[PDB]
Amino acid sequence: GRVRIEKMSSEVVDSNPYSRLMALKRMGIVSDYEKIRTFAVAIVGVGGVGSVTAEMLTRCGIGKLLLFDYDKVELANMNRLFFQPHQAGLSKVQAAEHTLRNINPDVLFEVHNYNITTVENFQHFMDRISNGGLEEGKPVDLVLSCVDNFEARMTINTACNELGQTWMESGVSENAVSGHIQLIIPGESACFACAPPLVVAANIDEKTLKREGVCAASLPTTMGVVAGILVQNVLKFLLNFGTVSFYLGYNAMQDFFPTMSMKPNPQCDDRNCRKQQEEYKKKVAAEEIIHEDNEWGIELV
Amino acid sequence: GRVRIEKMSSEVVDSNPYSRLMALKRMGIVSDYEKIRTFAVAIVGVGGVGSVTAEMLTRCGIGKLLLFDYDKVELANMNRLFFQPHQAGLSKVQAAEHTLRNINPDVLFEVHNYNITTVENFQHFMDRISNGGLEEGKPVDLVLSCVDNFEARMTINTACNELGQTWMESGVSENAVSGHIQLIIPGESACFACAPPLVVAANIDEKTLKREGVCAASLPTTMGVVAGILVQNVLKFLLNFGTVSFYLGYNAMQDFFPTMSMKPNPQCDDRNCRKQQEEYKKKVAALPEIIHEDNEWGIELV
Amino acid sequence: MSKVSFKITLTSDPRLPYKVLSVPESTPFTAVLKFAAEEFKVPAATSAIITNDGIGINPAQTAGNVFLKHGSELRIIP
Amino acid sequence: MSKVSFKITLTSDPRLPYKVLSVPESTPFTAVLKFAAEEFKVPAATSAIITNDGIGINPAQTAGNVFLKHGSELRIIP
Ligand SMILES: Nc1ncnc2c1ncn2[C@@H]1O[C@H](COP(=O)(O)OP(=O)(O)OP(=O)(O)O)[C@@H](O)[C@H]1O
Ligand SMILES: Nc1ncnc2c1ncn2[C@@H]1O[C@H](COP(=O)(O)OP(=O)(O)OP(=O)(O)O)[C@@H](O)[C@H]1O
Ligand SMILES: [Mg+2]
Ligand SMILES: [Mg+2]
Ligand SMILES: [Mg+2]
Ligand SMILES: [Mg+2]
Ligand SMILES: [Zn+2]
Ligand SMILES: [Zn+2]
Repeated sequence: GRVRIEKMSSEVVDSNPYSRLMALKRMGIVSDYEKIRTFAVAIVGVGGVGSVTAEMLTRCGIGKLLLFDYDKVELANMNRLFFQPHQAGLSKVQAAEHTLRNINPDVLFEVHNYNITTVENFQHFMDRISNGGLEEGKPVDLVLSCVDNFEARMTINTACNELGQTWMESGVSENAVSGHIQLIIPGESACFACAPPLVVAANIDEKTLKREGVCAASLPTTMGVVAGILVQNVLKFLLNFGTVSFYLGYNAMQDFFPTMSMKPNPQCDDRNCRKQQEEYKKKVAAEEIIHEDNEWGIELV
Repeated sequence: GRVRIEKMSSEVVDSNPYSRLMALKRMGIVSDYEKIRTFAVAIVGVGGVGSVTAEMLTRCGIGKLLLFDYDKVELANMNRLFFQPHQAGLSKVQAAEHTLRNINPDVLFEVHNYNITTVENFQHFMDRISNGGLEEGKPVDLVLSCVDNFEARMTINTACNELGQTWMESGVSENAVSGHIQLIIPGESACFACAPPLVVAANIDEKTLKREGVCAASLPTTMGVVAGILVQNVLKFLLNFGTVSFYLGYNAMQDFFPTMSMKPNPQCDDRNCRKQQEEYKKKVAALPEIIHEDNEWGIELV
Repeated sequence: MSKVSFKITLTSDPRLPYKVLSVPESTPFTAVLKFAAEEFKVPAATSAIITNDGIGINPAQTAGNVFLKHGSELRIIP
Repeated sequence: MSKVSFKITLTSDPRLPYKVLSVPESTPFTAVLKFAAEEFKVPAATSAIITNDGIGINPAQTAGNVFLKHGSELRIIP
């Protein structure tokens, strides 16, 4: 079976929501912008980062979004972008789907109001990653992790290592003023298990770190930056332009944005990561400028 | 639905929209977060960057926003954040004020649906910068320029040099993949006239560059990044935390974010800039280890 | 008669590449800015120029006067 | 008994500062990670560690084994 692909127009008129996007051809940045309509992206966590991420992808005209979150909108979330006070009490995925369909009815949505880490849900989650692509039965092009805990990150990690699914992970610090994105191509770059954070490594329940009546700080600025760089990386990856980052940090205090590349641990705790590394190493072993006006005789040494 | 809040509270409950913001005190990032309520910011241009900028400041609980834009929402703007398709045809400032008041009813708004560069409007614009602060008759704490043309930038420049008003300027490139922010403290850092772009310097009417039926490219990603760094700079400036940037660029193609510091031109074309530089140099010449709770393994630092 | 040389660095590229331009001193600096921008493939119209130390330059003056006031080491802000 | 030394660089600071740590070889590397994090004033619990070349390290191993597999030059990712 085929999926139909509709025609995105270049026409520069007030009524064309894709006019300023299709202008990326004319400006020579992206030769085949309309290809965005052919991709499906799964987003786990539609909170601070994930909601803005979903909106940015919706506005770009992504073919399909799959949203996973089990939480509800609260007024305490109103310091972040996207959700509005009248949506308080709704499920994040239902609120998001409604707003996003209004924003761009060309985008397909599939949403799941559940916790991806539990026994009941995990297999459905993996089924949706594998079969929830633009054409049913094909995988999603990318998974984006916008969750706020290591257990959920490890779950996505396990799933993607098993499926050989490329994904990107985002995080924001508890003090609100730093964040990062990372690209995980299982076998090619470090998985989350290759270099676990202290708490995961020391087998400490992350729940034990949470004192009641205290929350993480968050800022709409940091969310916007992190979502922006995440989705920019997504566009660069899917539409093949610019340089894809394997890791990009953000330190708001001093405006430092480090790039890095994390390489797989050959003795990674996740056996599928190890297997993927094996497959990867096997597969590996197998102008002159014109000046229209130069009447003053300037010359380049 | 949200209700007005008189005193900004740290209380970590689901119903407190300031809980995750006030947590910045506890975490020792910003000691006096609540001070945000005491400031007013003027935003010129409520488009791609300006709309998100207004939202971020509204969500933070800024005391007052003044919005200036003369344009209407169009569907062609739907590739960018903030505005929704049903708002097409409304004025950007009216649409924005309505959404933003719903988002945070604590924030005061004053909006102006006019072109700031015209002879009729310019004086009103300056009056509002000077008197449109949180208390009527006091100036705004900051002007943010989120416009898409040099004429409007030069207008804000002229006004701020005259008033001695600190402002920040943002821009995004025509190819959608680069942007920047800049802090202008008249006299202390470069004004827009200190180092004018080619078109301004060559006295070319920028209108002449614009071919009908071609538009600039824009991406919601770039808008989000640029607005995010702009408002981050605003918070750092107003709430005195971290390092304020005088210029911060963004090059999306290669993920390069250059910082710079632009210094005033002593022979700047704008005489008020020159005057401000003079006052500044005068005022300058007249101015006066780690504890580890648990170290049972005897690790030592060389 | 006289020529002046400028070393212009592109501030928007992480490599910070430069171009050295030889300019007849009477050339309006606006034409140098344009030439530099074209060399770096960034839009001429929107580019500005500062000194290596970050001082703003108004390019509506001769190359020669720019050279005398600022030296040869400059940075283009696209 | 025997000690190993690590040079740990903080990747999230533009100055890229480092700390040199002397560690008894039988110390679990998790305790080194913690010590380094505390030194750099970043949260221990959320920090990870990689080699200078970017290889992920699992810190649930002795300092001695980390040293043998990876050398002394490491980078903390807060
Ligand atoms: N196992 C999971 N399955 C699905 N979604 C998850 C899972 N773990 C976390 N998330 C989602 O990640 C989202 C993003 O985190 P974010 O911190 O912005 O929201 P929040 O937790 O509601 O905010 P706050 O931390 O201020 O309470 C949350 O909506 C959360 O429900
Ligand atoms: N002189 C001015 N006075 C008030 N607002 C202005 C002035 N000049 C520009 N602006 C505003 O700056 C805004 C930001 O530009 P942006 O490009 O995002 O919007 P746009 O021009 O409608 O979009 P597009 O360029 O795709 O048509 C516009 O809303 C514009 O009207
Ligand atoms: Mg919640
Ligand atoms: Mg959370
Ligand atoms: Mg318009
Ligand atoms: Mg415009
Ligand atoms: Zn691994
Ligand atoms: Zn000046």
